[PDB]
Amino acid sequence: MGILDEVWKHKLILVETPDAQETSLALETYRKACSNGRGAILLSVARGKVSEGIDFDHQYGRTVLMIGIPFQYTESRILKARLEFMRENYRIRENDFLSFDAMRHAAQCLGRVLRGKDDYGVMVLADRRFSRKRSQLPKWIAQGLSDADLNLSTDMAISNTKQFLRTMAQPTDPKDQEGVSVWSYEDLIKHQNSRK
Amino acid sequence: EERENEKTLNDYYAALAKKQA
Amino acid sequence: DSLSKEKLLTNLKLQQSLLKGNKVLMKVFQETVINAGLPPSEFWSTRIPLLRAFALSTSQKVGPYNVLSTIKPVNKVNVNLSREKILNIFENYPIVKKAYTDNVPKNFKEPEFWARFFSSKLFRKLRGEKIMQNDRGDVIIDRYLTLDQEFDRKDDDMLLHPVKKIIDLDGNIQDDPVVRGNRPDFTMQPGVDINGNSDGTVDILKGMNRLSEKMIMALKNEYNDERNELKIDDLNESYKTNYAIIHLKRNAHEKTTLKVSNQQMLQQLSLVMDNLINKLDLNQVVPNNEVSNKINKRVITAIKINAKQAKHNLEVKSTLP
Amino acid sequence: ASLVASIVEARKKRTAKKNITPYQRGIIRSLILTLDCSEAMLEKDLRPNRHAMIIQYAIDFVHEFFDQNPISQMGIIIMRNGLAQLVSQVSGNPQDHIDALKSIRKQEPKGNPSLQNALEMARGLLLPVPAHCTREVLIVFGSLSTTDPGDIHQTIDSLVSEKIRVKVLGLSAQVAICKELCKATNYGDESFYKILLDETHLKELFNEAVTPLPVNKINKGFTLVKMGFPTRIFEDTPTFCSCHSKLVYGGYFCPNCHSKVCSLPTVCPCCDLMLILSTHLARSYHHLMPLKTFAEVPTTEKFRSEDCFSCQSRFPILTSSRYRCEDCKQEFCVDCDVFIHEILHNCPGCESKPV
Amino acid sequence: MKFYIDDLPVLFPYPKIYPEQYNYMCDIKKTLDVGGNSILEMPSGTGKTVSLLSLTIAYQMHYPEHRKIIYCSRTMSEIEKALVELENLMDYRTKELGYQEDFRGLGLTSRK
Amino acid sequence: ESPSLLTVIIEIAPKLWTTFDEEGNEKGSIIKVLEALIVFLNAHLAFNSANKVAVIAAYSQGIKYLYPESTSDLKIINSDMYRRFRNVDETLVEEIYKLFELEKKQIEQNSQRSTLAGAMSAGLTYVNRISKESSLKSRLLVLTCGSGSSKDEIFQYIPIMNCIFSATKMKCPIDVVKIGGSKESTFLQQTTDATNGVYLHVESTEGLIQYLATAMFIDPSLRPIIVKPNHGSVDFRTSCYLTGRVVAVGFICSVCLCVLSIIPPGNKCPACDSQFDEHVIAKLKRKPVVPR
Ligand SMILES: [Zn+2]
Ligand SMILES: [Zn+2]
Ligand SMILES: [Zn+2]
Ligand SMILES: [Zn+2]
Ligand SMILES: [Zn+2]
Repeated sequence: MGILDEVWKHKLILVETPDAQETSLALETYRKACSNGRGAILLSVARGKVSEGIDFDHQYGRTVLMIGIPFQYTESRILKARLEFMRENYRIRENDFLSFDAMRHAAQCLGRVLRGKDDYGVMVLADRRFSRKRSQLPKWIAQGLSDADLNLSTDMAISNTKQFLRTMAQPTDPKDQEGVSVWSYEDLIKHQNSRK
Repeated sequence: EERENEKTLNDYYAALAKKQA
Repeated sequence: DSLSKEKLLTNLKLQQSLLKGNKVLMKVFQETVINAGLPPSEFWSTRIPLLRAFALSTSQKVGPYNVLSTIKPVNKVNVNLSREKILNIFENYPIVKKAYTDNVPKNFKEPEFWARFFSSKLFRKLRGEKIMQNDRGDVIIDRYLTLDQEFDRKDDDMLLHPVKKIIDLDGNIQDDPVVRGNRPDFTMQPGVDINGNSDGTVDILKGMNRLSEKMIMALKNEYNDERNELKIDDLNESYKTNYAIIHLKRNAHEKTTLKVSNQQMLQQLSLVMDNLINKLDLNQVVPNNEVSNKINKRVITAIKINAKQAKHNLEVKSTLP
Repeated sequence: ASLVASIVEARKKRTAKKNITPYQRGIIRSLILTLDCSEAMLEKDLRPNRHAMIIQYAIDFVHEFFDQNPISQMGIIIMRNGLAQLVSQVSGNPQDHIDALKSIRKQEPKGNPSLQNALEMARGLLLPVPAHCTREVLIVFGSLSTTDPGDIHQTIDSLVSEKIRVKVLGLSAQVAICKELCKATNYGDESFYKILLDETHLKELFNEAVTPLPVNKINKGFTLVKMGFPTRIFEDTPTFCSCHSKLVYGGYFCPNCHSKVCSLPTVCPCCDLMLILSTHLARSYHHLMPLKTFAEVPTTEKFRSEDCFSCQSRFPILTSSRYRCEDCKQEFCVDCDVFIHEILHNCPGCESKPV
Repeated sequence: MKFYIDDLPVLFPYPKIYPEQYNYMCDIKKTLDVGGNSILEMPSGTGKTVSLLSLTIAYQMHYPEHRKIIYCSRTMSEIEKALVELENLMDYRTKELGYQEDFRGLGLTSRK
Repeated sequence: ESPSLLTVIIEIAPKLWTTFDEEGNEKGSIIKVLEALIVFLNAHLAFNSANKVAVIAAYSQGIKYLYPESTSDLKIINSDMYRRFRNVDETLVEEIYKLFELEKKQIEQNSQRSTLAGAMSAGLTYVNRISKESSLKSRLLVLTCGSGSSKDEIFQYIPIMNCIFSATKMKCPIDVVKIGGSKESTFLQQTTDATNGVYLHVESTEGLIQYLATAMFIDPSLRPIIVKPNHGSVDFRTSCYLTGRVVAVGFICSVCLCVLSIIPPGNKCPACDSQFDEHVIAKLKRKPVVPR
């Protein structure tokens, strides 16, 4: 189509490959491009090696684009046998387990964006089936998902992202987080005494 | 005419190259 | 490097380059260095920034970037090339340079080479495009396909190196070497065809992967750690400024190259009060006609001097030829 | 509560202005203005476009910079086609820089930016700068990416070695390299990377940079600079100037070589001696003895006079519309407080009070 | 810092602390004292490894039982991160307690 | 063309005018100045019906706004005159009567520093208030008596030099009229020259109206077309910090910007307690190089 050509003008493209050692080199190059300001985009699988222990925080993670729900290959004998076994024994619906399996992988990748409370990033879940899965996401991710973001378009999401990135780049007021989100020794003691 | 200004500079620089060399 | 006082004062080729173009500087050099006899070294002593600025203009280069991706062919198709782009192609793709240097002066001219190169399969292989057997390619360039494959192997070794255990994915799969489970479905494995051979899509994925690695490695040219990265910075003590303060004590000596008492002050203060309370005549303010002429003469004396100076307070017109 | 909301907002604004300590500031400066002229500057987020607005504010910044820092120097660089282009050499003439900016206003921005190329050029322009001047770079970045030919980290280390200081004004969002460049160069401080949120904030950001940057305690460069105070002369016939070799009716006379100059403050073109007037130095006295902030007087206590001490304005009769100075203890109106700390730099009550 | 739980002195390796970490540590200690299994879900934006190591190491070093700890990750990279966090915690403990207490901590992986 | 505000700053003090009377042969000359000022203010109100008047007096213990009177009636002047002129002249004299009586009460009070800088600063504040409130020009007039030997004018440098810049920002020319023995005031002269103002020095109090109406009557609306009658030429130089002599070429500390004609004793700045590097100061101490 000619879409990757437009991507090259803004960020370098690093792709995940079946070879593990090559992917490690891609991560090394991906990290270097992020730090030096050149910018890089990492294409990886939701159920692969990069999503099971590699974290993208601070510059490394500024936007995560989940391309569809990481559903399993339904037409697999192993999966169907497990679903039947679970339903007969543990009374687990086949559709419910598939959604549970799919969302837990999607949430896994979303949680690798933030390390501290001073970090920020935009999480976009690009799929129509994600609209009704808000309740299945982790609690701390659902509480930040506004009711108006359950079904957005590319233009609307881009507009929100530009406003959000602009806002998060401003100096935070220390008084706003002095003792409500970060605690010192004096604050911790106050909380203990008040509770006691 | 600028040509003589560059030529005399070129001759001087050529002389400079000839003198230094 | 060639950006210091010593080398710039010795770079005679550069000294001639800017003087050739600059006109006002050239005029001064001709009058002061040719006929007057001022040494060339002293003339450039006070103009170091001029020399450095001229050198930096042509001493800087653009950064690496994918050149063949930006090239769009746009039956006849006209593709516009540039000298800068041609050099970029050579830098980013050493195989293209190899085929260029050994054929341009020997077999055919440069324009023929680039026309053949774009129509060849190498231009499609170097680009992240899947090679199609239906395409005919070009006879000359197709020979280098094997050489490019060998170069790719060399590039892979030039990039291979041990990676930090933090992001070492190789060890994760080797954590338990005896994991014998269910083989992953075909969705989790590279695509294959009916015959079972590769489809060729992984090759282009590696091609763009290799290009990015080469570009970053080019940046880091000739021109413990995990401890800091794994720490939470937000929980650390906030940065404290170490600025200095100055207490400026201001006391300076007075500039250098009849006092009344309180009783006298009171008497004068009473006199002014007595004069004000009694009566105030604004008509007496008019002069007596003997000081008014003097006052006007004194003021006009300063006006004439100021008018003379203010009349002559792009170069002004000159009477000389 | 609407009126109360404004007052508390003013109090919050005054909170940042309450802590005014006599920090040591470098009055003699050497600034390099790096503007971005790339494809990313063709957007319409700032009407009419980023390139036009930035240049317009740059001209205003140039005017303000030299008005409040008359004995400082400035240079201008532009990032075009991945290369750094020099448009004005380090000089004390405010007109040369304005002329260069106006010419740039015509050419359309294109290409990619390169911080390394601009920073490397800045490192060179600031190399022939005395040790008593503060070498500073004010980068106006507009792109979210940087294409460089070498390692930007090496340049950042080089800048720290040369005691150069960098201020970056981004447009869209934070960039990791810019944050490191400003942090590793400002002794760890992270307040030197500013991202505007609208046009009004942009004007404030340029205006803020006009003030001198406070120096660090461990960075000592104290020295005595040989200066000169020339005497203006009024000649009947035009004479050749020693700086531009043209015919000018007037001009100052250097006290070291008697060679004349056209405008001040400039270094003598013969003895390389800085020429300045007493007024040029007086312009910066308020940066060494800042006026202590005025504290709102609570309504519980009694007041001295019903009208302002300086402007004789009837104080509007909840909150006391009076501001007092601790040094002299004289009430002031809200209007005077703004004019006494921004335009004026001396408290009229303190001067009027005898000692 | 060095703050107190009902009877357990715990040394955090940072001067600050999040509210979640204190709740996380309190819940973990309750689970250990009462005995049994528990499931905890803390946001990734809050220091997680520090909270577990700080409290668990203190529990082992304070109570007479001196129970050992088994930290199971899913990959070799995560083991390195846990060990790096553990090293920082122990270094802070040595600096604050004035002596290097008898402590042995090792990871485990394949020969390769 | 447009209305212009006039703000007169008169420096009245027992120590200043008493010396002026004793030095000369004119007793009560302050009355002559006051009458001339009253006429001058009336003339300004006659140039247009939309221009206001402001008078600020700098007395021994502070400043006072003679006009306009603070919101908080002996017949000094005849009532036959114009209502508007009387409404201003009468108030001015009444405040003058009150202030001098107050000054007489505190005659024994010790006042060592003049209050001219404060009055000028207050006048500038009034100019801003008028400009912002209600398209009005402004003009400051400093009618000071320099006959009295001043104690030390150094403390008047930093404030006065700060008024110059402020006056140049609001386009407010400041004119200065000096009545005293000293011919030149290096601080006041610079103020007028750098602010498009007029400086005039007069020794005799009599005939002051002629000087005021012919020299300091130029309104801000026609400054560009009238050449100022100023005669003295200023140098814009400042005296040293530890010698008190004007310096044409010298040294200034890069931290505090204090002028120094010679190298300070002890190789340390006397204004900010900053230690200069021995090597760098030794560079200045080097003498010219001539072949042996
Ligand atoms: Zn000139
Ligand atoms: Zn000179
Ligand atoms: Zn006021
Ligand atoms: Zn005060
Ligand atoms: Zn000093």
